Amino acid sequence: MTGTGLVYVDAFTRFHCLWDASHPECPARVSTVMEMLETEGLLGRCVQVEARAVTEDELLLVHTKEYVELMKSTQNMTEEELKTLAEKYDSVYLHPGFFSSACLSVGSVLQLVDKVMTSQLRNGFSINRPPGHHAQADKMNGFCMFNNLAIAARYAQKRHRVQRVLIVDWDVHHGQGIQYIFEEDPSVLYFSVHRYEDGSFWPHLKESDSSSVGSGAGQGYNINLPWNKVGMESGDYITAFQQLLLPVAYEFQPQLVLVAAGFDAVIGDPLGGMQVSPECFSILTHMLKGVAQGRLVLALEGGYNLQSTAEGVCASMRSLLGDPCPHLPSSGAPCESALKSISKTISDLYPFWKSLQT
Ligand SMILES: C#CCCCC(=O)Nc1ccc(C(=O)c2ccc(NC(=O)CCCCCCC(=O)NO)cc2)cc1
Ligand SMILES: [K+]
Ligand SMILES: [K+]
Ligand SMILES: [Zn+2]
Repeated sequence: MTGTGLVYVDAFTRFHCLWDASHPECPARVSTVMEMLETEGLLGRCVQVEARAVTEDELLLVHTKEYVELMKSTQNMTEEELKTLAEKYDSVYLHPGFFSSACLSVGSVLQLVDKVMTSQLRNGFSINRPPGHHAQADKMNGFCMFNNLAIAARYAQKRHRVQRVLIVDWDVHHGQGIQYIFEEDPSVLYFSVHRYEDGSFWPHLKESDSSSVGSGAGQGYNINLPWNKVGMESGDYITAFQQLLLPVAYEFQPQLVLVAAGFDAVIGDPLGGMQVSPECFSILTHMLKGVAQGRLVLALEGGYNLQSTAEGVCASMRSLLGDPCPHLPSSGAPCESALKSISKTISDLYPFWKSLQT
C-alpha cells in the first residue's frame, strides 16, 4: 500500500470566465501548481493517475436529475445563455467547457478513491478545477458546479463499503455545500475551519457558526470552526487540529479522509486575509495521516495567489510523500481570538464527543 497519486489533465485549463479576464478562478491556478511541482522535483515522485468523467449515476448521489440535466444543457448554450443562467446563481461564471471539466474534476477524486481504498496507493492529490465544496444539490455556488468531495464520500460508501468518511475543509471559505448535503448524516463527518468574522465574510451565513452541529441522526457530526479576526497563522491551525479535529477524528475512527484542500488561507491570498505559512500544510497533512491508516485524498478547492497556492500544494505533497516535517517560522502558540473560537466550538460539540470533555 505505497505510493502517492497525482491527477491532472489539461481539460482543467480549458474553461475560463468569458466576461472577466481577471477573474480569480482561472486556468493559471492549476497550471502554476503543476509547474512548481515539476520544478521542485515532487511531480516526478508521484504515481500519475488518469482522470475519468463522472457518470450520471455517480452525480445523482448528491445532486438531482433536474439540476444535472440543466448543467449538461450548458455546453450547447451561447454566451448570452451562459451569462443569464449564471446570474441566477451566487458568484458563478459559466463556459461551454465548464460542464466537461467539472465532470473530470469529480471523477479525478473518485479515481484516487479507488486506488487508495484498494491499497494500491497510500494517498493522493487531484490538482483539479473547478472547485466543489460550495456546489449544492440543485444549484451552483461559489465558482462550483458539482460537489467533488460530497460525491466522493457517498461514492466510497456505496462502491467501497466504507462506513465512516471524514471530510476536512481547510479552505478559508465555509463549505456550506458539504455541510448541507450531510447535515443529518452521521456516517460522513464534516469539519470546516474558515473565515467568518461573525458573518461579515462570504457566504455570510449563520449556518457557518459553530452552533450548527448538524441535526437529527447527524447531531454532532458537523463541526464548524469560525474565525472572527483576520491574520490567523499556523499556530492557530495547529492548535485547532490538535485540540479539536484530531481528538474527534480518532474517536470517530474513519476509514477514509477527504481534504477540501483549498489554499486561500495562505499568506498573500487576495481573498482569505489569513497569515498561514505554506509549510503549515505539511504539518496539517501529516496529522491527518495518522488516521484511517493514512487513506488520505486531497482535492483542490480555493487559493488564488498563484504562488501561495502552488507552495501550499507542494508543502502538502511533501507530507504525502513522507518527507520530514518542515521548520515553521511562526510561533506554535495560538492567538487569543483563535482560542476563543476553538473554545466555543469545543463547547458546541462537548456533548457528542468524549475526547472533548476536559
Ligand atoms: C500584490 C498584490 C495585490 C493583489 C491584490 C488583488 O489582486 N486582490 C483581488 C480582489 C478581488 C478580485 C476579484 O476579481 C473577485 C471578484 C469577485 C469575488 N466574489 C466573492 O468574493 C464572493 C463569493 C466568492 C467565492 C469564493 C470561492 C472559494 O474560494 N471556495 O473555497 C471575489 C474576488 C481579484 C483580486
Ligand atoms: K473551510
Ligand atoms: K455530518
Ligand atoms: Zn475558498
